[PDB]
Formats: sequence, C-alpha cells, structure tokens
Amino acid sequence: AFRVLKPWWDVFTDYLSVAMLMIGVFGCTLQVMQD
Amino acid sequence: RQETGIDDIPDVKNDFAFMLHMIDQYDPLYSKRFAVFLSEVSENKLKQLNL
Amino acid sequence: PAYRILKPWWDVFTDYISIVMLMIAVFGGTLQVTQDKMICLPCKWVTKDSCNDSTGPTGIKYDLDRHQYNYVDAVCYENRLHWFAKYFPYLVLLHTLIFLACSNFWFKFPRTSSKLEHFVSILLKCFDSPWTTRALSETGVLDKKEGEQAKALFEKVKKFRTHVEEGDIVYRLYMRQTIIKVIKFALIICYTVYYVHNIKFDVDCTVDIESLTGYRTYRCAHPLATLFKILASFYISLVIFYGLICMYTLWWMLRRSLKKYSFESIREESSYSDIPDVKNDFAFMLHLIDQYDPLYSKRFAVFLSEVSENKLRQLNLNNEWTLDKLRQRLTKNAQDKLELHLFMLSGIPDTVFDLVELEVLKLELIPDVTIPPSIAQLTGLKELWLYHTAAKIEAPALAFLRENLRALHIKFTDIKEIPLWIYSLKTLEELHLTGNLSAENNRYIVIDGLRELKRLKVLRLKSNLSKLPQVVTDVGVHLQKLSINNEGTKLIVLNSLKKMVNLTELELIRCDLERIPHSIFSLHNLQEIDLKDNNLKTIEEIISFQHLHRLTCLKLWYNHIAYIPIQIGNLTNLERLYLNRNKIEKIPTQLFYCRKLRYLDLSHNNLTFLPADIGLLQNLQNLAVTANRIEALPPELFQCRKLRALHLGNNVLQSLPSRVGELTNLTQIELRGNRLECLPVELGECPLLKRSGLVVEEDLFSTLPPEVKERLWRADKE
Repeated sequence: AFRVLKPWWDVFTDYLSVAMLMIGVFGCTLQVMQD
Repeated sequence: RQETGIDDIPDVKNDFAFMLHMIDQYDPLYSKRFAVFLSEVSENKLKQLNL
Repeated sequence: PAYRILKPWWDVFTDYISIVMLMIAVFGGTLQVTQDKMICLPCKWVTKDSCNDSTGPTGIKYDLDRHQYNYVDAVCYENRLHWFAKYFPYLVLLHTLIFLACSNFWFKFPRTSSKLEHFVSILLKCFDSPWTTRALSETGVLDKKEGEQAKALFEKVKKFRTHVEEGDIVYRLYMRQTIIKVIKFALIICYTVYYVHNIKFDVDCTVDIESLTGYRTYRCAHPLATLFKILASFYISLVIFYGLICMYTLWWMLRRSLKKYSFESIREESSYSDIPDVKNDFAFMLHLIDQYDPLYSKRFAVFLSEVSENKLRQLNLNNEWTLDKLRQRLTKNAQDKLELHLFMLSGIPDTVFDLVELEVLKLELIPDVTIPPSIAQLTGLKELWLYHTAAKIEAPALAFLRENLRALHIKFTDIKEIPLWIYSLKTLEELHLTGNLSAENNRYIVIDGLRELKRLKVLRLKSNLSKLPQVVTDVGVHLQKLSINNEGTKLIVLNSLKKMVNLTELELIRCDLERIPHSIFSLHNLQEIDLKDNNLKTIEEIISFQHLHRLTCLKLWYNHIAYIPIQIGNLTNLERLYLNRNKIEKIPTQLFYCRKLRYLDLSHNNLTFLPADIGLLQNLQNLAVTANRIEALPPELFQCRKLRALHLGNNVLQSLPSRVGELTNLTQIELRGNRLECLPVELGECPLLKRSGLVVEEDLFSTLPPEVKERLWRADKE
C-alpha cells in the first residue's frame, strides 16, 4: 500500500529528496542566523 | 502458460500491464502469485474441487 | 522489527559506531555554525611580510574600529583557514551518511529485500512450528489441522528452496557493501590523519588589505581548534574501530566459503540423513543465522528432512482414515471372504489392523511399505494379494503370518518385488504368482525356496514360461493342484509333470501346447483338466485317459477341435465336458456312452442337430449350444426329466417341440436369437420356469398364453 509501489529508483529519489529538503532548511536557518 | 501449461491469462490492457511491470520491478514473484486468480483453468480446478 | 537476528554482532557494533560518529559530527557542525570565530590582531613591525615581534606597561593602540576588527576577522577566516579545519564535521556527516546507505543497501533494495523477508518469515515459522519440536523429540496422534499447517510449511519450504537456492544475489551485494565499507574506512583513516595537523589554535594571515586598514600581517586565534583536534582524534579512533570490525567481517567471510552449508554435523548427530547441503543464497543466510544462533539452523534442518516430511504425511494419512470408511470399504469376494483391497495408497494406516474380520487383503501399487507388528490383530486374514509392491516386514508380523496365513497371491512386474521372507511362511497352502519371472541362466532359481513351503498345495502361474521349473517340480510332491498360464508361450513338460502324482487338478490355459504330452496321463489322482487355447486340432489321445480312474471332468475348449474321437466312449467316468469355441459339426453316438455326464457347453460350433441318444445321458443337467446351426430338437431331448437349466439361444431353431413340458426340472432356458415363431404352451407349465430363467425375445414370448405370462410375472415378483 505504501511500500510495494516503490522501485529502487523511487527509493533513491526519495532519499535524494529528503537530503535536498535538509539542505534547503539548513540553508534557510543559516541565512536567518549568521548571514 | 509454458510452465503451468495453462493457456489462459492471455494478456492485459494498458493499466494492468503498467501495474504488472511495476510489480515485477518491485518483485518478480508476486506477479506469478497474483496471476493465478486470473487463470481460467485454475478457476476450473477450484470450481471442480469446491463442487 | 524482526530483522534483529539478521544482524551479526559486528553489524550492531558498526551501527552504534556510526551512531556515535554521526552524533559527534552533528555536534561539531552545530557548534561551528554559531560559536566558530577567529580573533585577529595586526602586527606593527612587519619584516619580510611577517610579524617581527619587536614604569608600568602600557597598552598597544592599533587605533582600529571594532567593525574593522570584524571585517579583518572574517577575511582572514575565509582566506587563510584550512578548508579541512572549516569542514571536518560536514565531511564526517557525509561519511556517516554513506556508511548508513551502504549498510542498508541490501535492506532498502527491494530485489533482495523480498528474498530476505520471505526467508525471515519462513525461518521464523519453521523455528516455531509445533511439528518441528515433535520431530526433534522423535530422535503418535496429531491434529488434522496442524497436519495441514506443517504440510503447507513443507510446501513453502520446497517453493523457497526452488526460488532462492539458485540466486546467489544477496551474497554478492553484501560482499560489495563490505568491500565499499573497508575501502572507505581506509581512505578516510588515511586522509584525515594526513590533514589532522592543519587544525591549529593560532594562525598567521597576510591578506594584504591596506587601502582599508593599512596593515599587512595578522595573528589570529581559533578557539575550537584544540576542541576540533579532540573531535578529530575521537572520530578517527571510531574509524579505526569500524575498520577493524569490517576487516574482521571480510576476512571471516573469505575464510568461511559459505556458498554451501556443510549441514552434515546436525544430520550426523540426529541421524536425519535427508538434510542435503544447500547451495549459495541459502548457505550464506544459514551461516549468518548460525552466527546469531546455531540452534535456529537445526530448527530449520528438520523441515528440510525428507524423512520428517514423509512422517508428517503418514500422520495425515492416519488422521484422514476412519474405521467406518474401511468398514464400508470392506467387501465380499466370490469366495465369501471380507476384502479390503488397498490400491494406490501411499502407506499403511494402522487403524486397518483393528478390523480382525478382514479375510482377504489385496494390495496394488502401494509403495514399499513395511508391515508393523499390529497385523497380529488381523485374525481372519487367510488369503493375501500383493500387486507390484516390494514391501518389507517385521519379525512379529512374520511370526504371525507364519501360522495365520493360508493363501498368498503376488502380482509383480519385477523379480525384486517378491520379498525373500516368503519361504519362512510355513502355513502357506495356495500361492498365486503373476508376471514374467523368466530369467536367463538363472530361471526358476529365484523361486527355489518353494521346497521350504511344505504345506503348499495350490499353485497358480502366469509367467509366460517355456520350461517347467525344477523347484516347482520338486515341491509338486505335496501339491494337489497346479495351474500354469503361459498366456501364449509354448511349454515343454520335459516329462517333469508326472512326478506330482498327488496332483488332482491341472490347468494349462493359453500354453500353446498343440498336443498332449504323455506325462499328463501319469497323474493317477488327476480328476479335472482344462487346456484352453492350446490350439488343439486332434484329440484322439483321450484313449489313454482310461488310465485315470477318477477322471471326473475335462476341458479342451477354445481350440481347433472339429471332430470328436469315438474313444471318449471309453471315458465313462466323465461327468462334465466343455469344448466350446471350436468347429464341431456332429455329435457321435459314442459320446453318449459317458452316461455320468452332467454339464456340457458346446456353444460356438458348427453343430446342426442333436442325436436321439441324448436320452442315454440322463445325468445331464446343463448344456449350451449357442452360436450353432441347430434347427431341430429331438423328442429324446425331453426324455431327461431332471434337466435343470439350458443355454440354447442364438440358433436357427425354427420351432420348439411341445414336449418341453416334460422338462419338469427346467429352471433356466436361453432362446434369444433362435428363429422361433411361437413358444410352446407346455413351456409355461414347467414348475421352475422364471422370467430370469427365460432368455428369449419379447415378441416371440408374446405368443405364449396370457395366463402363462401372468404366472411368470407373479413368480418373478415372488
């Protein structure tokens, strides 16, 4: 239902998406604080 | 059809083919276990056993 | 979840080492984000673009604004700080992330993850199967439902063995991941320790900004540089531990060669010989689970045991059968003997041993069972029939059958299908054998133990033999009856048939004799004889049958006999005769000299008349002349008032003489196929006439009076 629809490339894209979300949020935080 | 000798499960439409390809990429055996209930000869076997 | 057991001890240790490394890297990163600064102060005496370092002391006044201090601090931090010193925590975080990705590589990859989840589920259920612990305890009565559960477990085990034993995929992926982890540890442990020295508390930067400041060289302080050195040492110590663990893993894997599971110690200890060594993608996982827990291996081994599977199937076989179904399955043969014929049945359900009323047991296509002692409970068994089974026996079973067996019948395609302990049964009296036992240069040698069967009396042979067996001839001293069915093969007596003088009956059907050897006449105790399908054309030798004073019956039917030799008139001792399926055309008067004749079957012949001497044969009671040229009936036919039943159908008989009423004992009559027009009224006055005993067409029967029909139907209902 939530796991069987995901091929390997789907998992890798999801991981890259999570990493990009972390990158964007961290960049926003750094711009807020120290920029 | 070659293995179980059941000439049924002839083909599918576009949507069923799409879903079946995605299942095969996820796992090559779940499609084999899923197509049994589409088999006509298997359905005959189940009907005969139940009867 | 349940994947805890998959991880080796070193896997958990790597997990926690990575956890610690990620924690310290995150702490270092968040500290560098906020509290990381550098404090810079210029140098006034600048020689060679460097700090020359040339009444209370007074403060040195650089006359610089705090904003200028901030600008120079930022510029010096950017230009003249080691990049590794600026990005150690982010690099460590990236390395932890890639380590985690490599660790969950095979785990987050669905291709192998499907195999892993199936394997862990099957291993879990095989460890916890109720039947596995029972089988281990065997070193019983079971539920049918648990039998189905264990049976489906065996089916899934076979399916999974077919599916994954071939693969060898997860092994390759884990090997690649281990290689990546080891080499990455080596790379980081190399370059990090190469560049560790660059993190120093004090730095000297000459960014050459004089249009804004006037100064050239600056000495600066990085407070966390000692702290970052501590973090680097701690992290690289963690890296050393991770690399030691990874090298241990890879070396153990290379030394192990776990593509085939040895599997011989467990089966050797438990004597479960059916525990074969499994191939790659099954041995590797088995070894990993053994690393977690060796016992889990054995808890699965018993379900790869074919002996265990067969035992479970036998338990299910015993569960299925109910004594009532065998009771309804008990039948009565033509010998009034209770029969339970087990056919194409996998094994013995011991419940069949409770019905002592079983008189005859017939076994066919039953795979090589062994008789348990409980057969001793079957008192009534006297005759046995085994068809194509190389069955074994137990000593109590052999002892019970040694005195509780009377007849035995075997139908075998191959010699080995005969158990060899047959010669130990001393109460055997009738033995029947079917199938080609013929061998070359050792024929009649496998059956040499018949001499041990002292009480053997009857013997039936269906083996297409061409020579009389020597052991059979020797054992014929106490045989009273011998039957041979060579079914096509011509047999030579070799004069060895006369040594069984005690013989009383002799049957040679389809033996293609084509002639009567003299030795047959030597059997003084012989009374009946059948020589069907021996292609007999001339039977004038019957004159020597004067030798047999107890010559009661004779059969030479299904032959070429077209004429009757008169010497049978000497054979007055005959009481029955059957020479049908021949080409006999006339009945000599001399045949009527055997007045003791009681039964005849001369059907399927060229006969066209009945001689008036039938009144001579007053002892006759049954005669068949079907498929002949009979169109006339003598009055003397009706002179035998004790004639019970007749088979006279399918002839050219125009009319039935009215003297049929003289047949007072006439019970059954066949007239179907006769060219009759009116049934005689005196046929309807016979006391023993019944519609069942009246085989005649309805149209010709309708010529009878209606009262005759009514009485016939009334006797049919009564």
